[PDB]
Amino acid sequence: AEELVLERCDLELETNGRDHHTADLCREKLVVRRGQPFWLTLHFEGRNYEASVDSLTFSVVTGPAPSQEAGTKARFPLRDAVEEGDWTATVVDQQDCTLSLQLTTPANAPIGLYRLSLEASTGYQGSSFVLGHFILLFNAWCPADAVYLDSEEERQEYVLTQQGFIYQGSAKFIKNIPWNFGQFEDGILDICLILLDVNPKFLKNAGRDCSRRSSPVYVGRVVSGMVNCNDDQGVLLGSWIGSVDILRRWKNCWVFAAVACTVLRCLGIPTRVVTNYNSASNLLIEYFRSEMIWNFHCWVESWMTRPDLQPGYEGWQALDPTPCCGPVPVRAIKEGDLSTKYDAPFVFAEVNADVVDWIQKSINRSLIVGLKISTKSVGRDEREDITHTYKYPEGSSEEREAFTRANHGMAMRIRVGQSMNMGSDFDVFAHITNNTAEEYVCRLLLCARTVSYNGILGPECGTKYLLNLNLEPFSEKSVPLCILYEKYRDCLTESNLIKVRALLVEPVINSYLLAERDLYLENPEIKIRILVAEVSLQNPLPVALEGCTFTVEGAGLTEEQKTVEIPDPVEAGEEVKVRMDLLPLHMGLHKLVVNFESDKLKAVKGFRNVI
Amino acid sequence: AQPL
Repeated sequence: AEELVLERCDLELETNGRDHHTADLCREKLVVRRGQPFWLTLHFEGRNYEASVDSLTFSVVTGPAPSQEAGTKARFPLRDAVEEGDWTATVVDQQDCTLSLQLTTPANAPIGLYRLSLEASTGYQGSSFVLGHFILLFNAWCPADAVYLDSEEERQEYVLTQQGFIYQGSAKFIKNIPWNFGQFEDGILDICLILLDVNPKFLKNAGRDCSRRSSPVYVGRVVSGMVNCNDDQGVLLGSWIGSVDILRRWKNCWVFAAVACTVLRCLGIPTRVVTNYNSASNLLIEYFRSEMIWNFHCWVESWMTRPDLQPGYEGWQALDPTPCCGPVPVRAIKEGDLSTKYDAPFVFAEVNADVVDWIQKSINRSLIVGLKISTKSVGRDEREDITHTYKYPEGSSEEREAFTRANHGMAMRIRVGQSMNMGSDFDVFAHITNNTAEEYVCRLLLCARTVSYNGILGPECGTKYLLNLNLEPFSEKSVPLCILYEKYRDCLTESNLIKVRALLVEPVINSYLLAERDLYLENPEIKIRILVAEVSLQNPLPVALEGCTFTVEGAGLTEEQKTVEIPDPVEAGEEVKVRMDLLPLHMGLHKLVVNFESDKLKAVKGFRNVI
Repeated sequence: AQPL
């Protein structure tokens, strides 16, 4: 009996593409999805296959360092017995010279480009040789696939649809940008594969990386860190209406999410672009105007199980391709379970912010993060609001209970200490108390500006920024900022007031503490001693006063107001004394009333009771 | 996209 000769193999692009939902990708080469049977037809030259005489065996390899242990290589015979969940081949039709075969991949097979080989054996003789190539993708249709999605219309939207909306604008003026993901355009699937093949984990361990491509968690994680360019390229580096041009040129803000979504839909992971809106003198705003806060922010959600985590975390996972991040279940964000991988705290901070006033302790609602979180409706041209998936309603026991799981008691006040006087330099303090068992690391803005009696803010006369302020558990701190006469004199108002403001930022949980306090730089005190009455005043300035003059009156003590000038200028710190004669009109209590006048220091007042 |  002569050995078999394959004339050709028919990859059945059409019936395969339609059944595997890869029609658009099956224009040239074969593309299929895991955990689902596909078809090949062998045409032999001469006699057909005879199960009794011929044993046929298949071999598939994927990647640059295949192995069986890693799941990136399989050998499997052509037989009637089909083992569920394994690589198998089985005859399903036999005609004149053709042999119809049905192949199955495991639902957890690594995705990627596969070389398919066939060894034809007639016991006493044999011959191996390559049939061709197919690409294996994730299968949201396969009940046993991690990325399974029980709903047909959701499968259409989150994998199959090539145009969507990305939401921009603002929480109150939501704008929907139409986008062309075009995950099934020419060359796109090949680029997604290349992208995978140049990610750092591939350069580090090609074999292991190709194996780990069985995981939608691994694959989504890798994609989040490849859209952006961190000196290693890297698709994007920080107008156009789709992902295709960007990706094609590559091979040679919302854009990151858009490209990520293109790639992940292409690889077969159901995915959606989501937008989060944030909204806003105030130290916070000042501080902003390296993670800041923007009017909106875009990331993606992918759908998968999470066997790598504890049970119950399957479903939507957040991934942020914004300048590796994720995947992290969306329910873990909503639940304040930030210990959950990957990168919980980072996503939590995109949708939470805890802002507290110490204006002396109240809730400051001048910053509001996490509003109208949005994504396109399934199979309709309208916006779905998914804020609820990230956040329990404000003020609920679930919202509060969740805040605790996340946060696992810190307070701030402005302190002065000793007395402050018009003309002197002196410290002000941000006094921070930490009666928790937690250790913190915060940013601190401490700054002062003059303010009128009416509340109008003059120019800055002191600033201290601290990028990393360490707060030990059960401890406190007095952080000094030194206010200089040299720096406030020129910019002082009729008010005589300085406004101290502090901002403490705890970046991880995204907490903010504001303390604010106005301080009054008091005028010198006029000393009035009765011997005749003597009145003196100490120059409080480091400068000399020119044209000093007193004025004294007090009915029951003088029938004449006595305005005496001071000839010489009074030097810094140098006191100035005058005296005038008094002839007590009547008997009881009288009040002497004094005014001091000067070029720099004007309108200072005093009095003394007598008898 | 704009800083708050």
